[PDB]
Amino acid sequence: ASAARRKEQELERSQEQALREKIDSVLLPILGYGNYTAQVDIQMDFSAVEQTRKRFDPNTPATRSEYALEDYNGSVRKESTRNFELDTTISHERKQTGTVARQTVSVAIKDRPMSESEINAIRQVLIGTVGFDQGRGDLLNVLSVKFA
Amino acid sequence: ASAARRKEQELERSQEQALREKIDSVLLPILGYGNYTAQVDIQMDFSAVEQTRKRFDPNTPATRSEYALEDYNGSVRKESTRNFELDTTISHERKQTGTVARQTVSVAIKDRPMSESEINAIRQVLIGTVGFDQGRGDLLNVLSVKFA
Amino acid sequence: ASAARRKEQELERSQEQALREKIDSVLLPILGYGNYTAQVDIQMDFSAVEQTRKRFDPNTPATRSEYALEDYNGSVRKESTRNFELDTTISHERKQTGTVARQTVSVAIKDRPMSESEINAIRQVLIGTVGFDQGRGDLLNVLSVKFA
Amino acid sequence: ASAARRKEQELERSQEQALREKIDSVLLPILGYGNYTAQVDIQMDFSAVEQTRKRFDPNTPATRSEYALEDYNGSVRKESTRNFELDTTISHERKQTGTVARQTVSVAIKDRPMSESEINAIRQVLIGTVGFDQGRGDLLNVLSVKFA
Amino acid sequence: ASAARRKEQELERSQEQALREKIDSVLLPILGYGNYTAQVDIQMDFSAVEQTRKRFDPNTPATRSEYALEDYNGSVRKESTRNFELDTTISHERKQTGTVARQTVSVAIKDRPMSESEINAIRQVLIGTVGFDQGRGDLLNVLSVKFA
Amino acid sequence: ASAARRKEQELERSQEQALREKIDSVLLPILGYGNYTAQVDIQMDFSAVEQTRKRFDPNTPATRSEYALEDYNGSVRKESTRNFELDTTISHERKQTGTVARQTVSVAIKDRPMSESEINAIRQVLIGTVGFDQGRGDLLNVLSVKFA
Amino acid sequence: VDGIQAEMRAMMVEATN
Repeated sequence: ASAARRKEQELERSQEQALREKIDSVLLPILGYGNYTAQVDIQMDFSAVEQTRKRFDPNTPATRSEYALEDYNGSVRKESTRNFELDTTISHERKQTGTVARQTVSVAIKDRPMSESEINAIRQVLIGTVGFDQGRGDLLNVLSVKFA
Repeated sequence: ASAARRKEQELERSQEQALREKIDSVLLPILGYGNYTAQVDIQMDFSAVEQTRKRFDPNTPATRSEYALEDYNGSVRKESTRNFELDTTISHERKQTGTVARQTVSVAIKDRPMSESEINAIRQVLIGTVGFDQGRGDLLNVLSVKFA
Repeated sequence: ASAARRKEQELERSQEQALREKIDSVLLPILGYGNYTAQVDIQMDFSAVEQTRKRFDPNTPATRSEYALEDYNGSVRKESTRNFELDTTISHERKQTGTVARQTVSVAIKDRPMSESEINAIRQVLIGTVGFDQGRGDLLNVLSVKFA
Repeated sequence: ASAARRKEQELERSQEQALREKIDSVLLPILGYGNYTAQVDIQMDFSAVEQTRKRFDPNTPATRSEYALEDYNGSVRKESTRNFELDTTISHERKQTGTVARQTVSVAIKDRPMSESEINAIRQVLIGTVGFDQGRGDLLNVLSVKFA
Repeated sequence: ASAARRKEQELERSQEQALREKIDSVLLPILGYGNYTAQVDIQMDFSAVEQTRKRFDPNTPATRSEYALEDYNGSVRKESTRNFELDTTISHERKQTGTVARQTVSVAIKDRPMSESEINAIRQVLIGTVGFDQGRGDLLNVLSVKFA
Repeated sequence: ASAARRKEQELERSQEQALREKIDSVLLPILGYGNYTAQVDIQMDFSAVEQTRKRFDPNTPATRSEYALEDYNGSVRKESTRNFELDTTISHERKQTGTVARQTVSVAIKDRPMSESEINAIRQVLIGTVGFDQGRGDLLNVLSVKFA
Repeated sequence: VDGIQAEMRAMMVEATN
């Protein structure tokens, strides 16, 4: 199984490399060659979830058989027996093993600095270039630093 | 199964490449060569959902057999027994494995900037060029940036 | 099964290509060569729905056997037993796997702009050229843009 | 089964081609060569419906056996038992797989425009040339546009 | 099994080496050659967790059968019997063996010191370069020290 | 099994050697060659823990069947019977054999002494260079001593 | 488990219908 773990590491590294390639394909025309640096971290879960759900519909029952005895005298006896049929959904789901659980991307732009408007524009391009998903916990940093 | 995961990555990359090709086929005449850059992120779910639904119709029962005893004296006894037949739908669905769960497209247009009207027109063309589906969670960014 | 998914992608791309060919066959005479650009997105569902419906007719029962005891004295006893026969429809449906769930078409017309009347006329021709179905969620954009 | 889906696409395209051929055979004499353009969209359902209906006739029962006890004293007891025979129809239907569910035809006529009377006459010829069926949801557009 | 433990050590060292490579790929352009030193510690858990969860939904029961006797005289007897159907989810999860449980990264920058703003900018780049996850217990130190 | 114990000793020594190599890789640029000495002690547990946990959820029961008799006269009798369904988690964990239970690192720096600020900076670099974990019981000493 | 078997039986009912 450790060979499987090794190949999982390979998958994660391949994903990171592909994302880096896309980042380059976007930023190389916009910024130029050597005016930026970017690295990508991709964390992938490899669990084996397998779920079975059996759901009913309480608010729409359908009476199948029914008995109702109601006699008076004073005495009032109200017996009743009822059998129901209910909407039944049975869903069996099997999640894919390796899923990107969190994605971290950081891009540093060489100074000569960059204005806030262009930094936010680059961030907007990257959002969509990488597939930024904040609800997944992903993080995207864009900074303007001084290259040596 | 890790080979299957590798081929799933290949499928996702192929989808992204096809969408990029369509984006180029639309924008190359409109904008020109080298006046734009665009990248596409496609996230695909590969679950194995398999659902079985059994639904009834509570509001239209059909009486199959019926017994009704109603005697008086004062004393009033009202016995009743009833059997019903109901509309029964049984649907077994099996979803396709790989489905595009979210799609992100970002396009950056070289300045010399672009007016808001033409930006929105390009966005309208892309909506339909790519098959934008906001209800799916898809995202489409169109920006006017300064190429270096 | 991933080979099946690949061939599903091939089917979707083939459908898009055919629709593009029809769009060209309509617009090339009307507009000319190079005066327009159009792209088509086709999303196809590949579920495996299989439904069985058993429907009755509550409002037209036919009495098969019947017992009715009605004695008086005062005391009034009204016993009754009844058996019914009902109209029974049993339909087993099996949907075709790959069905176009949503269709998106966008057409951009080169300026020198186009009047609203001719834009709507082109839209009317496309509706029928492509088989526009708004109830399915399809979308058709026709814009007049400035080609570079 | 994907090969079956491919051949279904082939069937749809063949139907569209045949309808286009008929449209040409009608309009080429009337309008001329190159004075019109027309495209046809045909959507075909490929479900596998298979229905079984069991219908009765409530209003014409035939008594098979009958018992009737009616004694007096005052006391009045009216017992009764009755067995019936009913008209029974049992029909098993199996629909053909591929059926044209919706048909869209659009025809554009080159200007030099066309009067409303002749447009409606051409529409009347097409209705019958194609087999227009509004109740099926079919759509037929005839427009007069300016060819370039 | 000790060979398995050896290969686990190899996996941890490989992960550390990859992270160091990424750190170099980011900092070598920004800072230069020999102006920094960085080391990475990665602790990986290799447990064999395997969980099975059976969850219900107390607040949405669906009555299947029901009996209710309610007689009066004074005396008031209220008997009742009820059977319920509940939403049932059964999920079997199997965690991946080797998971990064804690990650420690320390970077030391050669003086001629570095301002706080640039130190924090480098820290921001590293956050995303390495995939910093504070909730996991990870730690990231960036210091400015005097190289000899 | 004594051969297994020998290989466990080998594993511990290998871990210590790797940590020493990392310490050198960090301190050799910062301090220089021969200006420091450091040794590392790593204690590793090799137990064979294997745990099975069966946990319930007392505060969210779901009633499956229920009986409730409540009669009055005075006399008040309240009988009740109830069956419940509870959330059930069953997790089987198998810990990895060899785990670092305690780690001790000591570093001595040659005088010409070192200021407290630089000593603490070196300590901060080592924290992260080695993966210091105080909660595990690890210990890290950094001293400035006089080499002979 | 039992729920999955019930789902399979429901699918068998679908096939029989």
